[PDB]
Amino acid sequence: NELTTEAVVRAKKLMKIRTKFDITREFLFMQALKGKVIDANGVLYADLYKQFD
Amino acid sequence: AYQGFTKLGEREPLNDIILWEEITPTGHSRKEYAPVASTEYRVGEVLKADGSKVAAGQEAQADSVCIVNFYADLQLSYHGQLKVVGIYRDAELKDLLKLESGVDAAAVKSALKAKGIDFVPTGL
Amino acid sequence: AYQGFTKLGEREPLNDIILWEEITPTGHSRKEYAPVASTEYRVGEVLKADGSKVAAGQEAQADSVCIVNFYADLQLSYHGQLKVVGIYRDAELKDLLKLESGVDAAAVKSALKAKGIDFVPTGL
Amino acid sequence: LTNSEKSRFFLADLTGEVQSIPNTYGYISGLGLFRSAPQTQTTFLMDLTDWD
Amino acid sequence: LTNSEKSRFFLADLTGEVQSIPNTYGYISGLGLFRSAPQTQTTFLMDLTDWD
Repeated sequence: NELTTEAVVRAKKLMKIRTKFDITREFLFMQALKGKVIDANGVLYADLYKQFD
Repeated sequence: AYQGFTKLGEREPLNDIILWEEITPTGHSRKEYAPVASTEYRVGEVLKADGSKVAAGQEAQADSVCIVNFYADLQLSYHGQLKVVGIYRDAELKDLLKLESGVDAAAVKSALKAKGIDFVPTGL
Repeated sequence: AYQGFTKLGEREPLNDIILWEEITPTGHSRKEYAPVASTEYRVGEVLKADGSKVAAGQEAQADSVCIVNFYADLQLSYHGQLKVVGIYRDAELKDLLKLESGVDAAAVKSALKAKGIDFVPTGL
Repeated sequence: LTNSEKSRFFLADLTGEVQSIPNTYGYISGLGLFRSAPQTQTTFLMDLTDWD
Repeated sequence: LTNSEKSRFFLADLTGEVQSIPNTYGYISGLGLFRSAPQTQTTFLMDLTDWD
């Protein structure tokens, strides 16, 4: 018979946001290590091999 | 439509009708039944041999008086038990009984009287 | 139990789908319905003009999306209110839509988009 | 705060109970007319005498 | 002690709660290969000079 508090929901939402950004940063770093910076949707933002010839 | 009221429900009868019974290491006066599908049992309901309730015309087939509350959809008794039980041998019970529609109360009482169950008069 | 498993129920969805809406004092995007009989309402289902749900083929109606969990049998609601209310005008909501069966989502979203309702992509 | 109706994830308030007790009368017993006469046997006798 | 499953006048026990947190793989970000280069513009240029 305990009610939830607004602070708990706040903390959950911010923690989820930080986790999402962390995993996205990890994915982007791996993509940069591969050689081309491609978004998770598939959009190409940097082709290093053609930039540097 | 909220028609004015909300009735959450009425409490199911408690197992307190047993006044005296022949108690032994095992259940001398109580027997177990396999619950019938989609059948709800309450305390004080007369059961037949197969486990179903006594209907009109089947008063002579009365077997036992249910003493546990069973939930048909949950398939568990209110005590977290798997099977329904009832008093069928010699015992003394309160006169409060729950019979179905068109069931002769006197015929049920005589049928249970022969097996050994007596019904002390209860009053209010 | 006598099946080895008992489920007490999934929790009904909460009203977190609203991301942005007009905050006019009397309510701009909120429209008030009256329950259809024996009809269960949850937050996230698309409703037609006459309080009913959108079925297969009639995606063009798509008047609003429910934001309350109405319980049909006792005629009361998620927060104890006699009416069901949905978002029917310009607002931004998560695309956690509950659609019946056969009701494609592209046609429903296009009908809602013409009414000012935008769906933010959600992800899990 | 026990539980909501038809949901185990919301709470409602059990404000209280309304007891409804039956009414009993005690005027005659309160009058105190009868005198207690404890005895050991199941029956008793009295003598009725009248000069008249 | 909470309400029973199918009765509002009998009680049961709430033993506790179990959680299922999704698993995340942080390995590349742990290597610490990329260097932070904060910028005040929306784009940057570099000069490529080479000789043979």
